[PDB]
Amino acid sequence: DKISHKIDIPDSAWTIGIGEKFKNAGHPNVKYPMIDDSYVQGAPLGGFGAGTIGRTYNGGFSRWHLEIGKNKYTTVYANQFSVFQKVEGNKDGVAQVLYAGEPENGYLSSWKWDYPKESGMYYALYPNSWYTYTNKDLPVQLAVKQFSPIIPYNYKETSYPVAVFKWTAYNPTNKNVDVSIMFTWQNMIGFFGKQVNVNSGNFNKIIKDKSKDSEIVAAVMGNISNDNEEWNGEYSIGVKKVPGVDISYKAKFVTTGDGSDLWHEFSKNGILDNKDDETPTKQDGIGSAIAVNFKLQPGQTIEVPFALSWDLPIMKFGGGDKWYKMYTKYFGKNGKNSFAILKEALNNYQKWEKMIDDWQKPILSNKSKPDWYKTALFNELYYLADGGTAWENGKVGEKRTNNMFGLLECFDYNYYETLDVRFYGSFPLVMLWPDIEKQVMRQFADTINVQDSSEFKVGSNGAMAVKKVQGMIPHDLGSSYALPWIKINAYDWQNPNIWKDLNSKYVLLVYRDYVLTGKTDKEFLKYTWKSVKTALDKLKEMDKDNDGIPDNEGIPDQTYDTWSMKGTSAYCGSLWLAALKAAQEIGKVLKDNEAYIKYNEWYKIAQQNFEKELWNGEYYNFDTESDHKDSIMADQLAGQWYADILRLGDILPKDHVQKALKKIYEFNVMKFENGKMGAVNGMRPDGIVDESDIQAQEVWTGVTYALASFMKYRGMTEEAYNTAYGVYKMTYDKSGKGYWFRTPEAWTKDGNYRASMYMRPLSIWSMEV
Ligand SMILES: OC[C@H]1NC[C@H](O)[C@@H](O)[C@@H]1O
Ligand SMILES: [Ca+2]
Repeated sequence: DKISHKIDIPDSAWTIGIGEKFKNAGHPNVKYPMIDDSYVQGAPLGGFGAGTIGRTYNGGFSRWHLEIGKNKYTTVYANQFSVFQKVEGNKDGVAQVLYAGEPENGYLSSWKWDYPKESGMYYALYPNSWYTYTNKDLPVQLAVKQFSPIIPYNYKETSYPVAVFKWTAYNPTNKNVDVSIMFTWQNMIGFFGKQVNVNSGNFNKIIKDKSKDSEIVAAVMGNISNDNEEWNGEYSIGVKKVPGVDISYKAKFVTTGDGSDLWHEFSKNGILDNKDDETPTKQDGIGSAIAVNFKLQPGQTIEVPFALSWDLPIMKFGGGDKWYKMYTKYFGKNGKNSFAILKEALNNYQKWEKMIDDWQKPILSNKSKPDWYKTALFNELYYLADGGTAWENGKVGEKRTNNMFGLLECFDYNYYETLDVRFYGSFPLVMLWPDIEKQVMRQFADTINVQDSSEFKVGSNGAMAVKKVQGMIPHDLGSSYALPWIKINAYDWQNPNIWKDLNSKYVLLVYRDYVLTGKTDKEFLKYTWKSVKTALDKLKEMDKDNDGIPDNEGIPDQTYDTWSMKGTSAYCGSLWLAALKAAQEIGKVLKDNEAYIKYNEWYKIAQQNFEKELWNGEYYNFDTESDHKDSIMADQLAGQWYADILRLGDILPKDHVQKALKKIYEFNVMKFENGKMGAVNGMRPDGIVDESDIQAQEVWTGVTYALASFMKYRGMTEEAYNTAYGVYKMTYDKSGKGYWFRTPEAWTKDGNYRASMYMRPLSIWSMEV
């Protein structure tokens, strides 16, 4: 490996061998079918709301999130990089697809598949990833850096449906070597969204953009139809000429044949026929190819950029609504702009790389932080792009000031912006894209007084309940299978209109977003104030026994939606205390004296009773009335965690908080599989896991990172990082369960999981407040 030093991969990149088998992989631990796409994953490509494409560590374009809100794992075999090399003085060269696998059927049988093991590495530090190719039969070593311009405080390039592939090639040998790199791509119009005739009308064209000191050559893969539908648009691949390289192309090869129409050309001398052909297809799948060819002398290096774009301007949800995607603001809505997007990337990728370096540098250059922590911090962000992210620029056939946004809870539980989860998972948005975060919160503010008296069947017990009650914050802003932003509360396992955490979490999120954006946005506080007061006043009505605290009803009436709470719980009770303190402060800022006094009075009463009811001398009891009310809950002081972040001071005595956190570390972490797997949710005082519900026996990745944050800002530094390390280990390490780029909600002690690709572990960014 002499290519590593010609490129700059950070030491904190996650790494794996190309073609590496992983033996320890976890699987779902639930009864009903659950997504399990295997451990063959990678960092995704694509901006926010663009649809993303997961290219795996084996090189395949395999995890397709282009249909917004859906996860489709299938390798499109035509989509590849391939290499040809010939040593000067030899009769024949060698050609190889850079994919550690082969097709399942006979399509593309002529291509050279099965890139060998032990011949290259994959590296990832989101939004960047890299492949190195160090193969004994390829004298010239290659590497590629691939990325999309995901940039904090940037709402433009961050939205783009584009990826850059910056290749580096180096000849360490003493002979001249002829080298070609070829990008192939299937015309994927009709891959989703088209009910019949899926390839019909697909056609490919070549664009040659020649200016001074510039040549880009690109294939545009589209359809003859000008229909404005979800399935229609264009894909483009292309390359920018650099000194010392020639470009060749093939506009049309058949993907549903043996591939030899293309491969016979490439495998001979690495040079394609330059045959244009715009003839549309009927049944056959078609693709395009763009190649570069160059000669490397001994010791010579060359860099060449390729790119990929996709202009699919319309997203459609299962309820019928069609929206334009955010990037259309910048490139247009007609679905004929893939070349413009590609050209922007090819002409500006060097600036984008520097912008990414500029935002990663503060963390990467802090040598007090271990590299494993940096691996997790950056790579967990894959979810902001990969979480079915929807970001609208208008409803089809209708202009407003804002662009509504939503991130899925996950794909198995297909709900946008689940609020009890975003309480944990929204940290990267407030920290790094605060204009999105505030937009999401204003969306919630607007729903507070919505009433929908239609009824749904509650899944957990079969009872009928009202869909949306006035004054109760919704669980979610809909499902991609139905109508995101329009039909809220798609969740039906429990009735969220009686949850005891949603209204308080809402208030806490509002105040968080003011505090973490500099305490300057009074306008955001003004927009949300009525909803905040309404939320607290409605939750106060759920105090059945006049202790000043909402009562859990002996059912799962909060985020732990199979774990029953009864009476005053540490979790919902501490959230309530913190939300009251936050509202007091907002009242002061907005000069609403009567709100300040009222919430101050509720706070003093609730605080005294919480302490009396739950403090046991060592920690806060789980609750006041449950069968295992003395269980040690990992999240028992969630309200105090948030109060620390919001700078609201002590809601509970410092001594008791410290005692409680030390107990959690000593028990829920250290007596759970040696502290190597995170904090288990519930532990009995005798040091064995609480078995009253599956959720008590689970480690929640997002809860655990949040607890690590809580510990860190309370000065328990070793405990904080040791607690977080188990999550990192299980997710990324060789000794883990193979969850890289699909961090789940939960695992049990056997390491098996529930709900891969989950929003909650984005809470790791609360460790960087
Ligand atoms: O895993 C628990 C999780 N299930 C799915 C629900 O949408 C969410 O509110 C809850 O926290
Ligand atoms: Ca009460």
